[PDB]
Amino acid sequence: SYPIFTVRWVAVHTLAVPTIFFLGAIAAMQFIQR
Amino acid sequence: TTGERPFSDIITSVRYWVIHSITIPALFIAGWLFVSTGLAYDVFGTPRPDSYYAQEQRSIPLVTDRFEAKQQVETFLEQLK
Amino acid sequence: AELTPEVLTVPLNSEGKTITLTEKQYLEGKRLFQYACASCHVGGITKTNPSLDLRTETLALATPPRDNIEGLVDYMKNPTTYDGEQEIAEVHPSLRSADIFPKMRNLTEKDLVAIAGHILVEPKILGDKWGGGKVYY
Amino acid sequence: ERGWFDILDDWLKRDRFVFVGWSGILLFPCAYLALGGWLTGTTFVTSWYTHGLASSYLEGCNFLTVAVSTPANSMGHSLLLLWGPEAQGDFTRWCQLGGLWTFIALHGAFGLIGFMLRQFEIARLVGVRPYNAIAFSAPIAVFVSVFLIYPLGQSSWFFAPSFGVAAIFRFLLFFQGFHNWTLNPFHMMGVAGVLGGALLCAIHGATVENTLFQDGEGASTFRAFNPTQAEETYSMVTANRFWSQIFGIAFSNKRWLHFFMLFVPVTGLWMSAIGVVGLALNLRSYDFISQEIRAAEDPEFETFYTKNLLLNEGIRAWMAPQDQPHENFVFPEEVLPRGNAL
Amino acid sequence: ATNRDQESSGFAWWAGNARLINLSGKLLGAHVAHAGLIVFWAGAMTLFELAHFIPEKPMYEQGLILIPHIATLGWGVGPGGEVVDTFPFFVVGVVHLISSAVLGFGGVYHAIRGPETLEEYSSFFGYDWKDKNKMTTILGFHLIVLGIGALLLVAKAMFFGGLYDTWAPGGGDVRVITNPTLDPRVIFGYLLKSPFGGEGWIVSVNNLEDVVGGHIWIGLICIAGGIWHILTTPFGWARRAFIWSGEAYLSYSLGALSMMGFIATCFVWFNNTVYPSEFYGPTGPEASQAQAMTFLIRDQKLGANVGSAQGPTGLGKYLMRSPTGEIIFGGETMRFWDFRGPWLEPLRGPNGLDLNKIKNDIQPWQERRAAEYMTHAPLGSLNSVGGVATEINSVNFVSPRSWLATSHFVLAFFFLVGHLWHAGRARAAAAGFEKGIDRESEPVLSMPSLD
Amino acid sequence: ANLWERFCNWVTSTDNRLYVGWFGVIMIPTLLAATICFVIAFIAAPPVDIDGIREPVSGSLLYGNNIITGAVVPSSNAIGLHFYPIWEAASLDEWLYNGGPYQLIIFHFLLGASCYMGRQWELSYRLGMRPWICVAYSAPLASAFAVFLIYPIGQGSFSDGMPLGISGTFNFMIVFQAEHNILMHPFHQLGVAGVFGGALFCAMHGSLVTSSLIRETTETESANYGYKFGQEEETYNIVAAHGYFGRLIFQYASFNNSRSLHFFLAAWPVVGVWFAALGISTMAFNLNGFNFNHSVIDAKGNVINTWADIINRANLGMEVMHERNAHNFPLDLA
Ligand code: CLA
Ligand code: CLA
Ligand code: CLA
Ligand code: CLA
Ligand code: CLA
Ligand code: HEC
Ligand SMILES: CC1=C(/C=C/C(C)=C/C=C/C(C)=C/C=C/C=C(C)/C=C/C=C(C)/C=C/C2=C(C)CCCC2(C)C)C(C)(C)CCC1
Ligand SMILES: CC1=C(/C=C/C(C)=C/C=C/C(C)=C/C=C/C=C(C)/C=C/C=C(C)/C=C/C2=C(C)CCCC2(C)C)C(C)(C)CCC1
Ligand SMILES: CC1=C(/C=C/C(C)=C/C=C/C(C)=C/C=C/C=C(C)/C=C/C=C(C)/C=C/C2=C(C)CCCC2(C)C)C(C)(C)CCC1
Ligand SMILES: [Cl-]
Repeated sequence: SYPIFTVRWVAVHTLAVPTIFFLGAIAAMQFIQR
Repeated sequence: TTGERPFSDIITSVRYWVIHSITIPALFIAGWLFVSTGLAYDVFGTPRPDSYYAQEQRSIPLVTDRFEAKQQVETFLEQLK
Repeated sequence: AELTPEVLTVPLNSEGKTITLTEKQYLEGKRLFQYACASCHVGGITKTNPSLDLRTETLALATPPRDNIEGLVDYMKNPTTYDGEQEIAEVHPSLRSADIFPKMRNLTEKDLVAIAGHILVEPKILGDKWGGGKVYY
Repeated sequence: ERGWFDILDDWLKRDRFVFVGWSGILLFPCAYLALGGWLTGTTFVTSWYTHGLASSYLEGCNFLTVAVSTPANSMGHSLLLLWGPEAQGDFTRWCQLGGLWTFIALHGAFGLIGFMLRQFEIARLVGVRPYNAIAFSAPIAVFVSVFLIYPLGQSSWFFAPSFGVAAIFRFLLFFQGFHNWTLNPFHMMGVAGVLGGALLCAIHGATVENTLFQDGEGASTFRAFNPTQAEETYSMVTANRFWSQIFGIAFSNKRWLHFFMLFVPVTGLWMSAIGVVGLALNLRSYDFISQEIRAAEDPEFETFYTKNLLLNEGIRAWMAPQDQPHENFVFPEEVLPRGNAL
Repeated sequence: ATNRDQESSGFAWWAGNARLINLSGKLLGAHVAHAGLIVFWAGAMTLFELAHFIPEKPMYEQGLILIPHIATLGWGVGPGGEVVDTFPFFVVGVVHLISSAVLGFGGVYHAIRGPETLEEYSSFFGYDWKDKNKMTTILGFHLIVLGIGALLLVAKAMFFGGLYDTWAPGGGDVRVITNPTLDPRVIFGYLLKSPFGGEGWIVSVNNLEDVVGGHIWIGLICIAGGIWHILTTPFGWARRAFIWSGEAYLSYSLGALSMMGFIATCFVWFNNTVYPSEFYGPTGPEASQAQAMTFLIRDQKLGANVGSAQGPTGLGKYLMRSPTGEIIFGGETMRFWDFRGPWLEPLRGPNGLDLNKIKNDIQPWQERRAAEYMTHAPLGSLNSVGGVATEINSVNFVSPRSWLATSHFVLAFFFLVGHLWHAGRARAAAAGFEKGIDRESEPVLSMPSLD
Repeated sequence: ANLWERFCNWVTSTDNRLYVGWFGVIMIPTLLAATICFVIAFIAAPPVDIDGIREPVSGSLLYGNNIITGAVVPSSNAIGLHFYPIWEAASLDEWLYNGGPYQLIIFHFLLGASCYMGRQWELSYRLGMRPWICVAYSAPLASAFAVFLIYPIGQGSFSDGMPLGISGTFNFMIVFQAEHNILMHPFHQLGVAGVFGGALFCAMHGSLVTSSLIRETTETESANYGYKFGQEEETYNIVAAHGYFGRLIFQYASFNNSRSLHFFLAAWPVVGVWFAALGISTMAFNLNGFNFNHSVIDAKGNVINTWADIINRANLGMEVMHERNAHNFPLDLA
């Protein structure tokens, strides 16, 4: 019935994809010792 | 409505969660490894806890020239022994 | 820059003997200093008497000299005035006065060395910030 | 004529979940890059070589202390293009020299242009008046005057605000100590506009909610409204009597009321922008000459104006060496201004 | 689903607990379940504090607010406030924790299992908000319970070990209270004191005899008033002055709790008798006076005549006069001269601080106490960096007095907003216009115009 | 119709040009007293020894002030929190030297403004309105209590209350930053979101309604004549406004219920200002903003400065200079 790949789909993922990668990078930082 | 599939439809569908139970943790782990391999430091030029200063100096490696700024940073980086 | 064994090497006594602390000792010294001392000595100053600080140069000119491990460990057992003339255990925390300063009751000899080591090493890291007060914050 | 231009126009203006439009060609890349640069910089990039500061999550800063900091003072007002003569195409060096700051500021500026074109574009398609776009000129005036005109009057980008929470706080305090910005009547008008705007927002919202007509039976009054109903949902006549009797005056023209709510905060922000344009040149409202002449000659004359200048003097002397490291200020303890004991 | 949606009840989900107004049985469950939450926290938090508690550190260095309350009552502490036995703290926590399960059980039963209304089931437990006689009877039961509670503090003070007395000769100790103050001129004289500086209203209570005797009077008064409100019904003047509804009664209570929250905030900030500084740390006034004392002591030992040292302003560097002549500490602490504390009062003569006692009678335990309180001033950051706002990291400290005062000001403030919210709503609902203005009957259209 | 009932019907009459009411019976005299004293003190009061160190500060126009520098100066630090009515002074000259007028003005003002809040509740009852306009006013009112009463209480002196003047306000704000780091306090940050957000939504709501006004006038006349006071029908098309703003963001970020829109307009600044007031009131008890001074340390232990540490440098400048003659001992504990 509905498409899968729309403009909305692109807008959602340009934001959501880097967010998750950044969240994982920042989580790893919580274990860095000086 | 504008014709795209409702979000509540999508995020309660098994197929959405079959896909994203992989793609979401995969991106998270990619982000973790960007840091844990130390790659983030080298991409962005950010000091590690042991490379802000040389062992006995207490001056900042501050950029003071416009057009030789690139060489000034490279010089400060050499002086870290 | 790194916390190296050179940084962690400090005078053991007045005769020039040195001792090299471990990183674990230095970090234990810092924790025990915060526990028992920093309420008056945060940063190496003295809040209830700012004329006396914990800079090594100041400790060297105390009587007896306090710029080494043995002198500082003795101070924490039996503190004196700067000229050595008076014993101040009744108003300064020490093992001798652990009854009235209860936080000193669970410090052991090995703890005193670690605290002493922290006080001697921090100026080598912080320079003027140690004992300098707000001007160097 | 149904050429490619008109076909493109059709696709750009489709009624989708996220309207795009011609304005979206400018708006979306520039907004996205400005946001992505701020996130990238606050997560990974240092300020060690430009300011002597750690400024990223990577270095141990938190949400309040991360920033994308301004470039070094020695860069002047350089565009700092990635392919320019300072970074010379080196992405890592560019990050260390402060290239993310001009990247964010410039893509942000063009992103704001794009958002305001979007307000015009959508308004023209729907058929409403473009007052939302007109009201958005005030955020643009603020951004342009604080992030662009002000450093362009000063020695370099370094003295522009840095993009971070605590960095902006330092900007506030710098403006007190150096510019005496609280004394500036253009700032005063901006304060009036912002606080009067928050007041109007609160009081109009509360008045509507407490003069509602009973148009339903539920104790939740929100359901008793229909977007297409023709009647006012609250009583303007009872609202008017209440405020006339509580306050002396009241609104009676609902169209005037809502234009005034546009007018007050927008005018405020525009006034504050003008004052910052003056600070670009250090053209400050720093002093009252009449007070200084009296105080120089009469050591018993003291006001809250003279008291505040002493605070500014403390701010300048105590923060300048760390905040302006390229100047190399060495201020011995004995020259530092201090009161007794402290 | 009786009254469990917006259509049946009229209340949306975000006001869902308003659906309970006329369901006394479920309302009983909500109240009992909630009391269980209160008793749970008390018990659990105590055990947390105990597990984290090092007896050699002062309580105020350890983030403790409940153990200080138990220690003040005389359990677990000896001379000087030293901890002698942590078992009473363990007991108090365990018993509250176990009791919360009983209350939780009853609360969950009444809330979802028992009768939704109680009027069909029991006319003793049933009630109608509009029944002025039944409402004052329930009120009277709870006043009698409250009065017994106040007598339990008296029983602890007089018959079961006593109370910790920070003023006790010899440095502070647990003391049995044998002659509580009963003279109603003393007890009720506290209520007519000005609340301003040097007077302090009831916050100024400074001895345990007054504290205990005040609880005897409050115990009797509550019991009597409870009997009175069981036996009577509201008089005509009272009938005409109030709104008689569930929301109205809630709003009156909210006003009362707000008032009490604000009083508690000041009590813990100024009072060092029922909030002993041994357990809670020095008050703000106390630490500031303690700094002046510390430097008077230091400088006098160096040979200064502190009585005649003229400071930069012309006022004494160490000592000066209050606006009524008393000899007081100088510098900015001049604002704190109303401070009274056991470590300072030996220096006090008829005219205030006595220069002869200052020169000759300062004991090392006073120097110790003043240096301790000066370095534990109730200043500190939200992330618990102790000291002035410009201090560096090192000392992990925020005074319990700052935690207790800020939390209760915030709570008291929002409870005043809640009083206004519900009192205004109760008035409007009783009169019938809480849902909006009737279009066909808009009162302002029947009024003459203003001009 | 006895004389007491007649007075009660006049006091509570909904026909007086300005509503009096029972709250008004306290409000009118206390606000008159505070206003009259403020105006006289602002023009002609002699200098005041605010910090108790015999160093009087001039606040009035006749003693060398303009509108920007003038103030009613807070009462002396020697008084602290003691009550100081006129009759506790040996003379008016004493009372004026010690900052008597500040106490008279703020106590009458806080009473009057509290009764102004009840008066708002009261008239809404007489007119058959919903009662919560006064809840909105509690946010500015609580703020005034914070800086005139609560902060003096926690710090022990009305001499640290906010002065009644423009430059005096600035002085209060600067010293507040030095002693509590209010910028780093989340409640002040919520306050900023309250008023920045309040100003945004004000211009937002005003521009949207103005954008969707229904054409009722010619171009030569003000569009405001297209609305008539008391008219039954709405003057703008909220569906058109929703259709514009829904497409500006996305459809579900836009309100189409005017009642919940207007509730949101009320709640956002009011809740934000409540937090701002609670910031001042809790920093009154010295629970201060976040302290990250020297939080970042390198491998060797060198301090690595952050923007927080630059803020600290500025705070130290304010600390060491404020009240330059009023401290004899090294810690500014209140
Ligand atoms: C202290 C907090 C508290 C308490 C005691 C109550 C109590 C109640 N609420 Mg309210 N409510 C609350 C907060 C609370 N609420 C909050 C925060 C909201 C906003 C979301 C609401 C919104 C709301 C709405 C919209 C409604 C209620 C309703 C009710 C009543 C019936 C609930 C029901 O039937 O659930 C049935 C649910 C279950 C059977 C699932 C589990 C429920 C149990 C009790 C969980 C307890 C587990 C516990 C750990 C077990 C311990 C047992 C042990 C002691 C042996 C009940 C008296 C209803 C009502 O008014 O009825 C007329 C109703 O419609 N509430
Ligand atoms: C003992 C005190 C008490 C009691 C018994 C009630 C009871 C009631 N209130 Mg009242 N109220 C109170 C105090 C009280 N209130 C206070 C102190 C305030 C001021 C804030 C209010 C403001 C208020 C308003 C504005 C309204 C009510 C309403 C109501 C009715 C519906 C409540 C409901 O279901 O909420 C459901 C509960 C929720 C939706 C959850 C709220 C979540 C809060 C905000 C979170 C707070 C954060 C927490 C402290 C810490 C963060 C946690 C996080 C980190 C996880 C009910 C009769 C409604 C009414 O008028 O009905 C007649 C209504 O509109 N109350
Ligand atoms: C009377 C209330 C009160 C007070 C004064 C204290 C005080 C303290 N607690 Mg305790 N505690 C409490 C209740 C309280 N607590 C409750 C309800 C719980 C269960 C969650 C705990 C569980 C607890 C633990 C597990 C610990 C403490 C600890 C402490 C100490 C450190 C506090 C800290 O760093 O906070 C940090 C500051 C914050 C978290 C700020 C919270 C901001 C809130 C969310 C704002 C809410 C505003 C308002 C309520 C909402 C209004 C909304 C509006 C729309 C109406 C301090 C002595 C620590 C300690 O030292 O133990 C020895 C510790 O480890 N407490
Ligand atoms: C104030 C709280 C309170 C109130 C007013 C009620 C009221 C009621 N309960 Mg509920 N209930 C409660 C709490 C409460 N309960 C608690 C805590 C539990 C778990 C123990 C229960 C579990 C419960 C069950 C399983 C049942 C009820 C039932 C009832 C109804 C009949 C009770 C009766 O006639 O007993 C007569 C009176 C007594 C037996 C005297 C009891 C004396 C107690 C146990 C000793 C302690 C007294 C002292 C004051 C306690 C101080 C405690 C304090 C420190 C906290 C009545 C409406 C019944 C019902 O709903 O019928 C359909 C029913 O079956 N209750
Ligand atoms: C929770 C406790 C509580 C509650 C809610 C009530 C509630 C009630 N009482 Mg009861 N009462 C109580 C405890 C309580 N009482 C106790 C302990 C006793 C024994 C002393 C009494 C003895 C008593 C008598 C003799 C009477 C009542 C009456 C009433 C009713 C009228 C209330 C009224 O008009 O007050 C309004 C308060 C006043 C009118 C006081 C005067 C106004 C002053 C000026 C206000 C001052 C405020 C100021 C800020 C004070 C601050 C502190 C101050 C001490 C300095 C009301 C239902 C009346 C009734 O109808 O009986 C059937 C009545 O005649 N009560
Ligand atoms: C406040 C109650 C203090 C605590 C806690 C600690 N110290 Fe202290 N220290 C304090 C004072 C007032 C003085 C000067 C005493 C005098 O009159 O001479 C000191 C001095 C020292 C010194 C000597 C410094 C010098 O000679 O330059 C040392 C080495 C010292 N203090 C160490 C020390 C330690 C290790 C502490 C924790 C166990 C400690 N002090 C706590 C005040 C206070
Ligand atoms: C710069 C640059 C660029 C770009 C980049 C980009 C574009 C990026 C993006 C990025 C991104 C895009 C990122 C993101 C991130 C995100 C994040 C990091 C988030 C987080 C979040 C959180 C943390 C949350 C929180 C919260 C809140 C906020 C509230 C609610 C609740 C909670 C708590 C949840 C390029 C390449 C072109 C070129 C070069 C330069
Ligand atoms: C109704 C309702 C509700 C509510 C509920 C509630 C509120 C409940 C409560 C509940 C409760 C309140 C519960 C409690 C419980 C408890 C318990 C269960 C306990 C136990 C204990 C124990 C087991 C102990 C142990 C121990 C010991 C003894 C020793 C020491 C250690 C330890 C700890 C181990 C809600 C909201 C959800 C909604 C719906 C409705
Ligand atoms: C314990 C103690 C004590 C004592 C105490 C006491 C004895 C108390 C009492 C108290 C009291 C005895 C209180 C009272 C209160 C009251 C009130 C708070 C009231 C209020 C009122 C009202 C609120 C009213 C209102 C109204 C009006 C006015 C008009 C008409 C209508 C109405 C009703 C609304 C002492 C201090 C010694 C010490 C410590 C401990
Ligand atoms: Cl001082």
